[PDB]
Amino acid sequence: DPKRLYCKNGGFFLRIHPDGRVDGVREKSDPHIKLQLQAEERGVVSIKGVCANRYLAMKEDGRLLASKCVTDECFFFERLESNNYNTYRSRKYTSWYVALKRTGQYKLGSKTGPGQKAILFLPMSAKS
Repeated sequence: DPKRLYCKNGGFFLRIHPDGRVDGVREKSDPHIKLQLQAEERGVVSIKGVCANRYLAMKEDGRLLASKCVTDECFFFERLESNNYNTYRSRKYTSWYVALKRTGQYKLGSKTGPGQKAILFLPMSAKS
């Protein structure tokens, strides 16, 4: 059920703090990297931090944060690209993707686009 989102750009797992803060971590042991990907509509998902009990949201300024409740900003188009990596594109801000920098900090949505390694993720099983 619970997955971990491994980013190709540095090998960071997307982390959601109980705080609402979003970042990346390389440690498989981190309790805040276990995510629940729920289908809404065919090919649309919401991303929940199991432990944080919050939903990933993208703001109109490209910020990444985690919300206590589900809003129009918590829906993403989940796509299996040619390379077998998944991309998560904001349903509201249709040009922006969830992305992580090779630093472990998230990348502003407004700076993302196709061809970038930052937007590539590999959903893995949460069995460390």
